[PDB]
Amino acid sequence: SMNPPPPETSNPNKPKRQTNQLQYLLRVVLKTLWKHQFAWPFQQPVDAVKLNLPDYYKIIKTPMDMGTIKKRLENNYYWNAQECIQDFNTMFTNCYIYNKPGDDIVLMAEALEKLFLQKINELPTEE
Ligand SMILES: CCn1c2c(c(=O)[nH]c1=O)[C@H]1C(=C(C)N2)C(=O)OCc2ccccc2OCCCOc2ccccc21
Repeated sequence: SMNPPPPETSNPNKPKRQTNQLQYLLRVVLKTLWKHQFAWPFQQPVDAVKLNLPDYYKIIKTPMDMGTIKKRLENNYYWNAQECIQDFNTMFTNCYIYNKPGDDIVLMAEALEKLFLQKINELPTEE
């Protein structure tokens, strides 16, 4: 298949913690983006077969998507908020690497990223 195995959403050897910040990342940040009208291209791994993107995984070697992030949060996979924030940033960075400025998918990502950053601005201090 053109598609690689998707990123793991569990791993018994991965170290993990729960924190108030990770809780906010699920309850606020992920939920807000997940329900947005532009979420759908980002709700699951990029499917190069369905989407006719035979070059996608020649270019994008660190794939990430919000379906994976959602499951990682639900599974308490992360050690800290930074790991989760990094996954969101990988997703956006991949979109801007693969697609051209001004493309519809880029306009969608930019709207989601603006909202992401508005929610991150209110991330509680860890306690
Ligand atoms: C986030 C991953 N992604 C992605 C896309 C893309 O172009 N670049 C990406 O990085 C595709 C895409 C997804 C899910 N995802 C998608 O549903 O296409 C549909 C499609 C399937 C079969 C043939 C041609 C098709 O559409 C032609 C228009 C150009 O495609 C667009 C346009 C707007 C939004 C998304 C996309």
